[PDB]
Amino acid sequence: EISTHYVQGSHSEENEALLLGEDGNPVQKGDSLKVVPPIYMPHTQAQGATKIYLSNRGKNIRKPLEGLASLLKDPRYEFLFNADDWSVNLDGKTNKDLD
Amino acid sequence: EISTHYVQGSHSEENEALLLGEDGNPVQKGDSLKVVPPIYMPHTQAQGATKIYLSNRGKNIRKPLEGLASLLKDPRYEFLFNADDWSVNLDGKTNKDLD
Amino acid sequence: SEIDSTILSQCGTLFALRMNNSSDRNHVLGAVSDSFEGLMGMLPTLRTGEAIIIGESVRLPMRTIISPPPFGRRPDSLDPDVTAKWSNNRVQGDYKEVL
Repeated sequence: EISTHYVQGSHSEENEALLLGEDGNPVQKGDSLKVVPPIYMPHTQAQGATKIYLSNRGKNIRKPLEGLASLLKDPRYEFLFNADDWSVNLDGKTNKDLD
Repeated sequence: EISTHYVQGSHSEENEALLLGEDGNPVQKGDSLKVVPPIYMPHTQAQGATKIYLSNRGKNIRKPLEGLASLLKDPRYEFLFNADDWSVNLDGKTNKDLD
Repeated sequence: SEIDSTILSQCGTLFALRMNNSSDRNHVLGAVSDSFEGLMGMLPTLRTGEAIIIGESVRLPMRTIISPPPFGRRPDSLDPDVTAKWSNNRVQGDYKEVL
Protein backbone atom coordinates (compact mmCIF):
# COMPACT_ATOMS: atom_id res chain seq x y z
CA GLU A 1 0.00 0.00 0.00
CA ILE A 2 2.89 2.46 0.56
CA SER A 3 5.91 1.10 -1.32
CA THR A 4 6.35 2.20 -4.93
CA HIS A 5 7.10 0.11 -8.01
CA TYR A 6 10.17 0.94 -10.09
CA VAL A 7 8.24 0.47 -13.37
CA GLN A 8 4.92 2.09 -14.21
CA GLY A 9 1.93 0.10 -15.43
CA SER A 10 2.78 -3.08 -13.52
CA HIS A 11 3.34 -3.41 -9.78
CA SER A 12 5.40 -6.60 -9.60
CA GLU A 13 7.00 -7.29 -6.22
CA GLU A 14 10.39 -7.68 -7.94
CA ASN A 15 10.26 -4.03 -9.11
CA GLU A 16 10.30 -2.48 -5.63
CA ALA A 17 11.69 1.06 -5.82
CA LEU A 18 13.34 1.26 -2.41
CA LEU A 19 15.32 4.43 -1.76
CA LEU A 20 18.96 3.34 -1.78
CA GLY A 21 21.66 4.96 0.33
CA GLU A 22 24.81 6.72 -0.79
CA ASP A 23 26.88 3.54 -0.41
CA GLY A 24 24.35 1.62 -2.51
CA ASN A 25 22.51 -0.37 0.13
CA PRO A 26 18.88 0.63 0.81
CA VAL A 27 18.33 3.10 3.64
CA GLN A 28 15.57 1.03 5.27
CA LYS A 29 14.93 -2.41 3.78
CA GLY A 30 12.34 -3.06 6.49
CA ASP A 31 11.83 -5.89 8.96
CA SER A 32 9.07 -8.43 9.62
CA LEU A 33 9.56 -9.43 13.26
CA LYS A 34 10.29 -5.78 13.98
CA VAL A 35 7.29 -3.65 13.06
CA VAL A 36 9.50 -1.09 11.32
CA PRO A 37 8.27 -0.57 7.74
CA PRO A 38 10.62 -0.17 4.76
CA ILE A 39 11.34 3.21 3.20
CA TYR A 40 10.48 3.80 -0.45
CA MET A 41 11.40 6.36 -3.08
CA PRO A 42 8.99 9.28 -3.62
CA HIS A 43 6.23 8.89 -6.20
CA THR A 44 7.26 11.15 -9.09
CA GLN A 45 7.41 9.89 -12.69
CA ALA A 46 8.17 13.24 -14.33
CA GLN A 47 10.74 13.91 -17.04
CA GLY A 48 14.47 14.20 -16.42
CA ALA A 49 14.76 11.28 -13.99
CA THR A 50 13.52 7.70 -13.92
CA LYS A 51 9.76 7.15 -13.87
CA ILE A 52 8.55 5.62 -10.59
CA TYR A 53 4.86 4.81 -10.08
CA LEU A 54 3.04 4.17 -6.82
CA SER A 55 1.44 0.85 -5.89
CA ASN A 56 -1.55 -0.01 -8.08
CA ARG A 57 -2.89 -2.92 -5.98
CA GLY A 58 -3.39 -1.51 -2.48
CA LYS A 59 -6.76 -1.29 -0.77
CA ASN A 60 -8.14 1.47 1.48
CA ILE A 61 -7.15 -0.21 4.76
CA ARG A 62 -4.10 1.87 5.68
CA LYS A 63 -5.69 3.11 8.92
CA PRO A 64 -6.63 -0.37 10.25
CA LEU A 65 -3.14 -1.60 9.37
CA GLU A 66 -1.58 1.28 11.30
CA GLY A 67 -3.84 0.43 14.24
CA LEU A 68 -2.81 -3.22 14.05
CA ALA A 69 0.86 -2.21 14.01
CA SER A 70 0.31 -0.01 17.06
CA LEU A 71 -1.35 -2.94 18.84
CA LEU A 72 1.54 -5.21 17.82
CA LYS A 73 4.07 -2.82 19.37
CA ASP A 74 1.96 -2.49 22.53
CA PRO A 75 3.37 -4.49 25.49
CA ARG A 76 -0.17 -4.80 26.88
CA TYR A 77 -1.21 -7.33 24.20
CA GLU A 78 1.59 -9.85 24.73
CA PHE A 79 -0.91 -12.46 25.95
CA LEU A 80 -2.42 -12.40 22.44
CA PHE A 81 0.32 -11.51 19.97
CA ASN A 82 3.51 -12.62 21.78
CA ALA A 83 2.45 -15.70 23.75
CA ASP A 84 5.23 -17.49 25.60
CA ASP A 85 5.46 -20.78 23.70
CA TRP A 86 2.69 -20.37 21.09
CA SER A 87 4.53 -17.66 19.14
CA VAL A 88 4.30 -18.08 15.37
CA ASN A 89 7.44 -17.83 13.24
CA LEU A 90 7.54 -16.39 9.72
CA ASP A 91 6.93 -19.82 8.15
CA GLY A 92 4.09 -20.64 10.57
CA LYS A 93 5.61 -23.02 13.11
CA THR A 94 5.17 -22.83 16.88
CA ASN A 95 7.08 -24.40 19.76
CA LYS A 96 3.94 -26.14 21.07
CA ASP A 97 0.34 -26.78 20.01
CA LEU A 98 -3.12 -26.21 21.51
CA ASP A 99 -3.08 -29.58 23.31
CA GLU B 1 -19.63 -12.57 -7.36
CA ILE B 2 -15.94 -13.60 -7.17
CA SER B 3 -14.93 -15.29 -10.42
CA THR B 4 -13.90 -12.69 -13.00
CA HIS B 5 -14.67 -12.65 -16.71
CA TYR B 6 -11.66 -13.02 -19.00
CA VAL B 7 -12.87 -10.07 -21.11
CA GLN B 8 -14.21 -6.76 -19.85
CA GLY B 9 -17.65 -5.45 -20.82
CA SER B 10 -19.23 -8.92 -20.89
CA HIS B 11 -19.70 -11.25 -17.92
CA SER B 12 -20.25 -14.56 -19.71
CA GLU B 13 -19.86 -17.67 -17.58
CA GLU B 14 -17.79 -19.35 -20.31
CA ASN B 15 -15.16 -16.58 -19.96
CA GLU B 16 -14.24 -17.49 -16.36
CA ALA B 17 -10.70 -16.15 -15.86
CA LEU B 18 -9.56 -18.87 -13.50
CA LEU B 19 -6.00 -19.33 -12.27
CA LEU B 20 -4.36 -21.99 -14.44
CA GLY B 21 -1.38 -24.14 -13.50
CA GLU B 22 1.87 -24.72 -15.33
CA ASP B 23 0.49 -27.85 -17.02
CA GLY B 24 -2.56 -25.91 -18.23
CA ASN B 25 -5.27 -27.10 -15.87
CA PRO B 26 -6.81 -24.58 -13.46
CA VAL B 27 -5.42 -24.44 -9.93
CA GLN B 28 -8.86 -25.01 -8.35
CA LYS B 29 -11.78 -25.80 -10.65
CA GLY B 30 -14.22 -25.90 -7.75
CA ASP B 31 -16.73 -28.47 -6.52
CA SER B 32 -20.48 -28.40 -5.96
CA LEU B 33 -21.14 -31.26 -3.54
CA LYS B 34 -18.01 -30.10 -1.76
CA VAL B 35 -18.03 -26.46 -0.67
CA VAL B 36 -14.59 -25.51 -2.03
CA PRO B 37 -14.88 -22.32 -4.12
CA PRO B 38 -13.18 -22.01 -7.52
CA ILE B 39 -9.92 -20.12 -7.88
CA TYR B 40 -9.82 -17.12 -10.21
CA MET B 41 -7.14 -14.97 -11.80
CA PRO B 42 -6.54 -11.66 -9.99
CA HIS B 43 -8.46 -8.66 -11.29
CA THR B 44 -6.03 -6.50 -13.26
CA GLN B 45 -6.54 -4.57 -16.52
CA ALA B 46 -3.19 -2.75 -16.57
CA GLN B 47 -0.69 -2.85 -19.42
CA GLY B 48 1.59 -5.84 -19.96
CA ALA B 49 -1.01 -8.46 -19.01
CA THR B 50 -4.52 -9.17 -20.24
CA LYS B 51 -7.44 -6.99 -19.16
CA ILE B 52 -9.20 -8.69 -16.23
CA TYR B 53 -12.41 -7.03 -15.03
CA LEU B 54 -14.58 -8.43 -12.25
CA SER B 55 -18.17 -9.44 -12.95
CA ASN B 56 -20.68 -6.60 -12.67
CA ARG B 57 -23.63 -8.91 -11.95
CA GLY B 58 -22.59 -9.64 -8.36
CA LYS B 59 -24.94 -8.52 -5.60
CA ASN B 60 -24.06 -7.31 -2.08
CA ILE B 61 -24.82 -10.60 -0.32
CA ARG B 62 -21.28 -11.94 0.06
CA LYS B 63 -21.58 -12.18 3.85
CA PRO B 64 -24.83 -14.23 3.91
CA LEU B 65 -23.37 -16.56 1.28
CA GLU B 66 -20.24 -17.03 3.39
CA GLY B 67 -22.44 -17.75 6.40
CA LEU B 68 -24.45 -20.32 4.46
CA ALA B 69 -21.22 -21.93 3.25
CA SER B 70 -20.01 -22.18 6.84
CA LEU B 71 -23.35 -23.68 7.91
CA LEU B 72 -23.29 -26.26 5.11
CA LYS B 73 -20.05 -27.78 6.42
CA ASP B 74 -21.22 -27.78 10.05
CA PRO B 75 -21.91 -31.37 11.24
CA ARG B 76 -24.64 -30.03 13.56
CA TYR B 77 -27.01 -29.34 10.63
CA GLU B 78 -27.01 -32.86 9.17
CA PHE B 79 -30.71 -33.24 9.97
CA LEU B 80 -31.43 -30.15 7.83
CA PHE B 81 -29.00 -30.05 4.90
CA ASN B 82 -27.84 -33.70 4.68
CA ALA B 83 -30.87 -35.88 5.36
CA ASP B 84 -30.12 -39.56 4.75
CA ASP B 85 -32.86 -40.47 2.26
CA TRP B 86 -33.85 -36.88 1.38
CA SER B 87 -30.49 -35.59 0.13
CA VAL B 88 -31.00 -33.62 -3.10
CA ASN B 89 -28.22 -34.19 -5.63
CA LEU B 90 -27.11 -31.73 -8.31
CA ASP B 91 -29.97 -32.24 -10.79
CA GLY B 92 -32.75 -32.18 -8.17
CA LYS B 93 -33.51 -35.87 -7.61
CA THR B 94 -34.38 -37.54 -4.31
CA ASN B 95 -34.19 -41.19 -3.31
CA LYS B 96 -37.50 -40.91 -1.41
CA ASP B 97 -40.27 -38.34 -1.02
CA LEU B 98 -42.19 -36.77 1.87
CA ASP B 99 -44.73 -39.61 1.94
CA SER C 1 -46.81 -17.31 35.05
CA GLU C 2 -44.77 -17.22 31.83
CA ILE C 3 -47.38 -18.84 29.56
CA ASP C 4 -49.56 -16.36 27.68
CA SER C 5 -52.81 -15.75 29.55
CA THR C 6 -55.03 -16.01 26.46
CA ILE C 7 -53.51 -19.35 25.45
CA LEU C 8 -53.82 -20.80 28.96
CA SER C 9 -57.41 -19.59 29.44
CA GLN C 10 -58.59 -21.66 26.45
CA CYS C 11 -57.19 -24.95 27.76
CA GLY C 12 -60.01 -27.44 28.29
CA THR C 13 -58.59 -29.27 31.31
CA LEU C 14 -56.01 -28.35 33.94
CA PHE C 15 -53.85 -30.73 36.00
CA ALA C 16 -52.70 -28.57 38.92
CA LEU C 17 -49.97 -30.35 40.88
CA ARG C 18 -48.19 -28.90 43.91
CA MET C 19 -47.41 -25.23 43.27
CA ASN C 20 -45.02 -23.34 45.54
CA ASN C 21 -44.82 -19.66 44.59
CA SER C 22 -47.82 -17.34 44.73
CA SER C 23 -47.66 -15.76 41.26
CA ASP C 24 -48.19 -19.09 39.50
CA ARG C 25 -51.11 -19.95 41.79
CA ASN C 26 -52.69 -16.56 41.12
CA HIS C 27 -52.28 -17.05 37.36
CA VAL C 28 -53.83 -20.53 37.52
CA LEU C 29 -56.76 -19.21 39.56
CA GLY C 30 -57.24 -16.42 37.04
CA ALA C 31 -57.12 -18.92 34.17
CA VAL C 32 -59.87 -21.26 35.41
CA SER C 33 -63.65 -20.98 35.03
CA ASP C 34 -64.71 -23.56 37.67
CA SER C 35 -63.35 -22.31 41.00
CA PHE C 36 -64.11 -23.97 44.33
CA GLU C 37 -62.40 -22.14 47.18
CA GLY C 38 -61.79 -25.26 49.26
CA LEU C 39 -60.16 -27.16 46.40
CA MET C 40 -58.06 -24.26 45.13
CA GLY C 41 -56.86 -23.39 48.63
CA MET C 42 -55.04 -26.72 48.93
CA LEU C 43 -52.58 -26.21 46.06
CA PRO C 44 -49.33 -25.51 48.00
CA THR C 45 -49.86 -28.59 50.23
CA LEU C 46 -50.28 -31.43 47.72
CA ARG C 47 -48.37 -34.67 48.14
CA THR C 48 -45.87 -35.95 45.58
CA GLY C 49 -48.09 -37.41 42.86
CA GLU C 50 -51.49 -35.92 43.71
CA ALA C 51 -53.41 -33.85 41.18
CA ILE C 52 -56.50 -31.64 40.94
CA ILE C 53 -58.25 -32.32 37.63
CA ILE C 54 -60.35 -29.29 36.64
CA GLY C 55 -62.13 -28.73 33.35
CA GLU C 56 -64.82 -30.02 31.02
CA SER C 57 -63.41 -33.56 30.90
CA VAL C 58 -64.65 -34.41 34.42
CA ARG C 59 -67.99 -34.24 36.20
CA LEU C 60 -66.57 -32.25 39.12
CA PRO C 61 -63.21 -30.77 40.13
CA MET C 62 -61.62 -33.61 42.03
CA ARG C 63 -58.41 -34.38 43.93
CA THR C 64 -56.97 -37.63 42.57
CA ILE C 65 -53.93 -39.83 43.04
CA ILE C 66 -52.48 -40.62 39.62
CA SER C 67 -51.83 -44.33 39.20
CA PRO C 68 -48.07 -45.00 39.21
CA PRO C 69 -46.59 -46.49 36.04
CA PRO C 70 -45.41 -50.12 36.06
CA PHE C 71 -41.99 -50.62 37.60
CA GLY C 72 -39.13 -50.23 35.15
CA ARG C 73 -41.02 -47.59 33.13
CA ARG C 74 -40.10 -44.25 34.71
CA PRO C 75 -38.93 -41.09 32.89
CA ASP C 76 -35.25 -40.36 33.45
CA SER C 77 -32.82 -38.05 31.68
CA LEU C 78 -29.38 -39.68 31.50
CA ASP C 79 -27.51 -36.58 32.63
CA PRO C 80 -23.99 -37.17 34.00
CA ASP C 81 -23.76 -38.19 37.66
CA VAL C 82 -21.46 -35.54 39.13
CA THR C 83 -20.79 -37.28 42.44
CA ALA C 84 -20.00 -40.65 40.83
CA LYS C 85 -17.73 -39.16 38.16
CA TRP C 86 -15.90 -36.94 40.65
CA SER C 87 -15.48 -39.72 43.23
CA ASN C 88 -13.44 -41.81 40.78
CA ASN C 89 -9.65 -41.79 40.98
CA ARG C 90 -7.92 -39.60 38.41
CA VAL C 91 -6.11 -41.16 35.45
CA GLN C 92 -3.44 -39.79 33.13
CA GLY C 93 -4.98 -37.85 30.26
CA ASP C 94 -4.31 -37.66 26.53
CA TYR C 95 -5.46 -34.39 24.96
CA LYS C 96 -3.92 -34.95 21.52
CA GLU C 97 -6.99 -37.01 20.64
CA VAL C 98 -9.24 -34.23 21.96
CA LEU C 99 -7.42 -31.65 19.83
